[PDB]
Amino acid sequence: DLEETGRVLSIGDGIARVHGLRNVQAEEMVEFSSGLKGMSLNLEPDNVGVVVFGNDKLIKEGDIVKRTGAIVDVPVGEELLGRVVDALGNAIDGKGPIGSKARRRVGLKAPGIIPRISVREPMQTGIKAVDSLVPIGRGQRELIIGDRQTGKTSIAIDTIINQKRFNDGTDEKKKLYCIYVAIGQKRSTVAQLVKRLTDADAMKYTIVVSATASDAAPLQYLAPYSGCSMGEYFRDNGKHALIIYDDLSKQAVAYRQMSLLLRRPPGREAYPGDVFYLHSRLLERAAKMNDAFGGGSLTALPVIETQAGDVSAYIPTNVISITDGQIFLETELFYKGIRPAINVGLSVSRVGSAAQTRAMKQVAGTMKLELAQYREVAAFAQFGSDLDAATQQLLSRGVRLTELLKQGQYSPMAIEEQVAVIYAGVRGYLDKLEPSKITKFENAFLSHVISQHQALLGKIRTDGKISEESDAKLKEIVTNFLAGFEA
Amino acid sequence: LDPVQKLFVDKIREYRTKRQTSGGPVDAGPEYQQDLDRELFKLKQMYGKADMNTFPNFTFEDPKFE
Amino acid sequence: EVKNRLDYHISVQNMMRQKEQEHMINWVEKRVVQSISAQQEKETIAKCIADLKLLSKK
Amino acid sequence: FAKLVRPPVQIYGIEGRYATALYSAASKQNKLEQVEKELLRVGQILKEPKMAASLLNPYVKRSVKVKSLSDMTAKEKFSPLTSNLINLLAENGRLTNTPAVISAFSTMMSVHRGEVPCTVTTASALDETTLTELKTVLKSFLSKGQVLKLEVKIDPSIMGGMIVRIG
Amino acid sequence: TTGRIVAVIGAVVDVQFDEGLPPILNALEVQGRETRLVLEVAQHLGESTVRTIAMDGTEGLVRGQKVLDSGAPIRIPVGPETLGRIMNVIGEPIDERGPIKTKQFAAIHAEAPEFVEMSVEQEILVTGIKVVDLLAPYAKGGKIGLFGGAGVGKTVLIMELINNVAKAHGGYSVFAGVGERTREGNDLYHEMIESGVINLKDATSKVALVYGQMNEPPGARARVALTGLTVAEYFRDQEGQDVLLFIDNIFRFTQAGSEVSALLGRIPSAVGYQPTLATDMGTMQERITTTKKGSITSVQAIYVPADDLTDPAPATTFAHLDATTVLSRAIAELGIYPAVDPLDSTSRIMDPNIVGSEHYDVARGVQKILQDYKSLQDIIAILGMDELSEEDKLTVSRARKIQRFLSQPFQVAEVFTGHLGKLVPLKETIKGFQQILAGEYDHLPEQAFYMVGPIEEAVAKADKLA
Amino acid sequence: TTGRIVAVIGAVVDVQFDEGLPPILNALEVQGRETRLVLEVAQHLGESTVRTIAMDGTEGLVRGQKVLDSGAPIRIPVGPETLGRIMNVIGEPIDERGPIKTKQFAAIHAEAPEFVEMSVEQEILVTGIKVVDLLAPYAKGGKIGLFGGAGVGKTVLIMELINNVAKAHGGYSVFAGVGERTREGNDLYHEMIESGVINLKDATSKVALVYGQMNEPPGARARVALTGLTVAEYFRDQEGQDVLLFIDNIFRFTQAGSEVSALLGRIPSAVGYQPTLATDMGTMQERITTTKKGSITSVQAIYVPADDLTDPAPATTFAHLDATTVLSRAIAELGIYPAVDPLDSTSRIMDPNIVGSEHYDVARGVQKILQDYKSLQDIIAILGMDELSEEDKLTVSRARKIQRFLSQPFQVAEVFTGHLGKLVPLKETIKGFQQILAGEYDHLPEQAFYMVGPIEEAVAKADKLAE
Repeated sequence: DLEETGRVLSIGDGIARVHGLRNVQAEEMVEFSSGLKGMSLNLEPDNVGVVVFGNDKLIKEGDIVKRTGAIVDVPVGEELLGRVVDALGNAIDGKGPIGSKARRRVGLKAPGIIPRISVREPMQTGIKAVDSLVPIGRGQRELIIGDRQTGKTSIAIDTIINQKRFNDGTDEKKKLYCIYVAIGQKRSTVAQLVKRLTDADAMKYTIVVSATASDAAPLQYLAPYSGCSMGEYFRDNGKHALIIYDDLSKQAVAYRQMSLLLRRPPGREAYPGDVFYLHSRLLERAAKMNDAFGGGSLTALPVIETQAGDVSAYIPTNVISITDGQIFLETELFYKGIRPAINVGLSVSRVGSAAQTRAMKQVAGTMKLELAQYREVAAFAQFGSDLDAATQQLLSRGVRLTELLKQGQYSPMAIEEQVAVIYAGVRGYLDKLEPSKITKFENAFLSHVISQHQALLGKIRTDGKISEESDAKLKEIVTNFLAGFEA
Repeated sequence: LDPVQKLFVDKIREYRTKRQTSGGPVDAGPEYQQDLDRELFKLKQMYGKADMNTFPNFTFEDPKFE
Repeated sequence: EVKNRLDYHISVQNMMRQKEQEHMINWVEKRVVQSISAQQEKETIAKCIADLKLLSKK
Repeated sequence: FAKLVRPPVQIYGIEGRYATALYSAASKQNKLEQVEKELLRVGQILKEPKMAASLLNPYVKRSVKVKSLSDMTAKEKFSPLTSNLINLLAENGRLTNTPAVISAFSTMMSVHRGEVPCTVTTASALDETTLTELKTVLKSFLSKGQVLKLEVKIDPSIMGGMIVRIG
Repeated sequence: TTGRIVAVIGAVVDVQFDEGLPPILNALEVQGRETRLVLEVAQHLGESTVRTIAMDGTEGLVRGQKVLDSGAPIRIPVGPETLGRIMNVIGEPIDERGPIKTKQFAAIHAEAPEFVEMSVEQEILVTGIKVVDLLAPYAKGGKIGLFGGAGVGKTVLIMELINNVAKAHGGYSVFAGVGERTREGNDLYHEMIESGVINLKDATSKVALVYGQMNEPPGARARVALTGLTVAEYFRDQEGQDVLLFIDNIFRFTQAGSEVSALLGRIPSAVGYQPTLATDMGTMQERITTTKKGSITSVQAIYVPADDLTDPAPATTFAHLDATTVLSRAIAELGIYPAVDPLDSTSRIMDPNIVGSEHYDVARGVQKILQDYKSLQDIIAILGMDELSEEDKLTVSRARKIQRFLSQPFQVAEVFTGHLGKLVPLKETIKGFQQILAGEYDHLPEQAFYMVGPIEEAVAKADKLA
Repeated sequence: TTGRIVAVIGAVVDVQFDEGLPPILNALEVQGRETRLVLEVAQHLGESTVRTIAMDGTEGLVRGQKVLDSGAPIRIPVGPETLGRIMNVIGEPIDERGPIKTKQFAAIHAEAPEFVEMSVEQEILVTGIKVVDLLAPYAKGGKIGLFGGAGVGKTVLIMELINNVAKAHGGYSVFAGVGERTREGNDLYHEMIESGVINLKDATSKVALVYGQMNEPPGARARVALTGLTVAEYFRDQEGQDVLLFIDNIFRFTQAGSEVSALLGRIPSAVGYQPTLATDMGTMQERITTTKKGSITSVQAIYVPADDLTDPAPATTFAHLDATTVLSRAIAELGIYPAVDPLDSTSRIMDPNIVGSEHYDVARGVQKILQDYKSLQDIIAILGMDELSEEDKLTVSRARKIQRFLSQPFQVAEVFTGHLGKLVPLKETIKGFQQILAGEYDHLPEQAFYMVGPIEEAVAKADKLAE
């Protein structure tokens, strides 16, 4: 013990000018007397500018900063599944400890292209809207963009809920380690959220990395990186992990603030631009790996919050340029009613079809388009000014179909159901119905086919790719059922 | 080793006398009881009330029609 | 109606175990905190381990 | 610009930057020792009016300040040619600031082959050898003293919190 | 420890503490200062010198003067006696009803609880204002933010709210006056007396007024919310209470915070605003909650900068807002007491899945109906009722009736409303408007529904008429 | 000599070299850095302490740590063994296929060639995309910047070009991936093998890939660009080649420059900028040219930061360009793919003189037509029609047809489109518009032009759209 202690050369503002610790590792997380961590980020010749991790007033000059002698890793493992952690990967749940006494570096990198293998994957969220228009593969970076309970979260839950079934399945490939990185998410929010998951007990394959609202800026800062390591684990264990970063908007804020506090300056939106480097680096590690990693994935569903709907916003623009499409949720529709509330138009997965599932694809090919046409008539029509019978159907139909992508909170679907309810409309069987009666139909129709035509449904899933037989079967089933639903 | 354990001894001993004196477990400490009453009260609020400690009282809630 | 009965008892005893912890913690810390230095041999056992540091550290 | 040697101390506390002047200068020619000791004289030779507000006082006027060192350090042969930095630092106002240089320096040929406790137990015995914490633990284990409070006394502290720290 | 003034640059006194070094946020009382000239430690600058903040005058301060570290932050008197009492920031009596005599003292800070500590499920606190509950369902422990007309019986309403809940439900209230006009607070005092939510007869009435008016140095105004928060946390947990924390006015607070950010030489982040705006908030908002004990249900006056709020703070605040209160001048103009804007009384916790589909739906039918009625209002504004379908006529009448039914007389204010006021237990309340939804009443004077309480009292008033 | 880490202040490693002071740019090797650690000397800070930039994995580092100066810049393989290969900055297979052995090595800094060696003249080069050539007729061996925001099918579009062109194009092409998404390279990669343009039966593919993904240290990302350039310089000059230099995305290069600027003790200029932007540019773009050895025809993805072009960076850029493709968020938003901002997808080399007037004029007629149309928009936006004349309507409509006609499907991204996309040999274009202009189309459904290339097909498409 010489330089395994150092004295806080001076402290204020979580920047611990640190005496000693020069023998330090670069990027060493160090340890305070307050037991608090810091990272000796900047090794200046004089002191170590230590970004002090945490929030304080709990320190004073000359306090001992002891090397921890360690570069950050974050506890990693599958034992965070069934765990809600704080950013450091410590409990807040207080369910005793994790099992993730393995740790793995937050400093770990993005695959080589050779280590990576492009996405062709399915992965569905159970959300009709999603799976239809942005059907998901794995490894992918896809922006969820949506706002302050637009049920912004609700959706994610349903997605996760959908993955439950795979995690209740034995198909790892359809299983997902869900990682919900919570940035800024107040405790109440979290409390509910967690609670929800518990209830859904999808929690079992699920990490919730939670840096709530109060949390220190570096923590929140780190948190993604933490997350960044953790899913990669699963990924190298061939597993398909899902990280939800909700949200980096807060991170950036924190970071900038942090930077500014470092006197380190910025540019655009008062942010320093390597907030990009931050994210880029963060985001590149999202991948669908080559085969070498068990072909794993860490599928990233980043989330971004639009202040005033704005995206032209540097940080949003950034994130978009990284992401492999964006899912716009458009709240007006929510006021307007609509659950979910989406700008579908903006909702794109450029990846799109690469991320698909053939069962759906059979209706979905047609559907994306019919909705496209519907949308085309959202655009062509759907003012206070546009119709002919052709389009009137598309509109009618469209409106109907809208209801099908409408979707309650705390509730995703199985794909076969999705194809089903959709199917009716694709071949135009419920345009007969008003928009209003669709959901009712859908509900009914669904419990009916579940009841009888699980035969069919099971089957449609089974061939994973519809067939005329199914179609035909469906067709009577539905039509007649439809007839039954109505009359 | 010892130095560290040297603290534990001193504690452990005191516990023995305490737990082995439950009626006045050496140092019930008037303050302890004062806190007790505070926290007992709040639990009563959370949990509802009652006339008696054991079997309480009952009344048959009768449905009602228009 | 029963459970409310029982839970009141539990909760007191639970809280009493913590209050005994806080009061015992204060009391044990207030009891044992004095004649430490009167054992100079608690800095000998430091010297102990400290010569077994400065030896057993290299 | 001048290829030189800045040996232990180093560290560049500015007065480490200063020290480093003589950490190459005294050090070369090894008027290290001359000066090392010179300083020792000077510090307390200084700090009274021949330092204080009968000097340091800016209201002395800088040239005059030279001409009260160069009347204060060419007042003393304790800087027979390392005076000049004095007379420079003088100008460069680093007069109250000399201890740090002096230290740094003096240390830079003492802390230029020493060691000091920095340890999770008591000392301030200090040492003048590079290899150490072996020797010393035989002076520790020997003499008993210090503030005791002086270094870690791993008792009130660590240990002291610990039951509390469990709860 | 003692510090010395080493620098006074305004009420930022950078103190060299000579002896030792007392941690950040140690509250210091300056020695030789008879004035409770508190300095709060901010940075340990090195050299046992801190930059600290006086939040109090710097009147004649001869430097080096000794400041005695109180070694911790504030102790402020805190206790039940804060109900019915006026303190300034420093907890002194500006009540001048002698000191607010308490037992407990407090550091004006308090924490963001841990996850475990909470009532982790948030359940509606009911306001008894029909309009309110219905449209903005209030959450126990939450932050509800008051956009609102100025003195539009603002205070009155607020007083009435205190009445309605904190009385009704055995709640507690704290009023934190941040950066207000001493005059208006003075007025408020009399109002508070008047309202009897403060009794001059109770220094334990029902409301603690904690004031850190504009005239204070920033720090004081800056802290006065926290301070209050700190009281309320006692009150919450310890006093187990559902505290209503009336907060005037986070904006001015926000503003105040930033003022020092600059002047602290800190960089206050974007748009000028304190970089820690988020964390200060985070911790603050996170200081607020429902625990296993009480709730600090927080009523926050929100000055809306530039009627704009994209400006980051409120945008963020929106995140911290859970039920949102806009008081309507329009509704006020309509003479309505409640003057609330009902179609703004919302809660992001509004949802059929969340705040339940009845509330939500009943409301949706209504909100819609009103809106529909409004849609028609536009039409009607020209066209009248005549050529409208009867259903519209009905909706109009009902809407109006409902409207009138939203109208609720107020107590103390025999003067604005014309009466004494009524409280409206939710169950009847909503049920009431809904009854109008069944259209039962649609054969009656609708301005009988005007200024009433339970739905019955609306029907009843019709009856005396016809 | 040897340096000591004196400061790692970010990945700016201030290394104090005591008795060494090798010139600026010199690659310094951190001793013990297994992460092949070039520090590039940036400043002689004084004290023979240098500002360097660490360009590799860094952590573990202690102050003092030993650096052995390589005493010169990086040498990276330059020349042909890179085709196929995906190289990193330091010239290193990140194709990961054993080493890369192009025996000519390089310091990746070079000059602006002579004016006489510069393009004093160039020629319109057809692309066969209507809009593209038409408004932005392209010059061989020049620098063309493609402004366009984020993932806008930007990539799609470039790819489509690449597809059309790099394929067609016999020469080498260089792809310098600045901040390029690892993924995007992955797809591309897999494609590249697939496409068999890269086939590894030819490490003299027509394409060298240099990828410098955004995960990289900014400094690294910044320099990967030069790397690609240096190689391409190899190819131009040495291999005499008509190089296509695919740059995705020059913005990130710059972005890295600006980003670092602060930390360099430089001031992060307007918007935070690199004040060295210009010089960066000057040196970079001016390094590119058509020599009379080869041509480096440069396709530069230019992200429009935060959609600001006024933004100094893009603002600068224009000077260095010869053709700008500014993609319109609106056009894009109309789903129109081509998603162009045609009213700034340009080439200075638009002129009857050059491109023949027909092209030119037609274009000018168009440019105009849109322009006029543009003018109206502000009124009409709330205020509909009939407060306008119907010839205005005609132009509007025509402009609109034209609009749709620029929409020209994407053969590549059938994944995105479902459509098969078109290449329009020039005449169908020139003619195409002449006809619409001629009113020859002005009674057809506008969707006829929508997602078509050749105008006939638009007619064909019309007929069926006319049921």
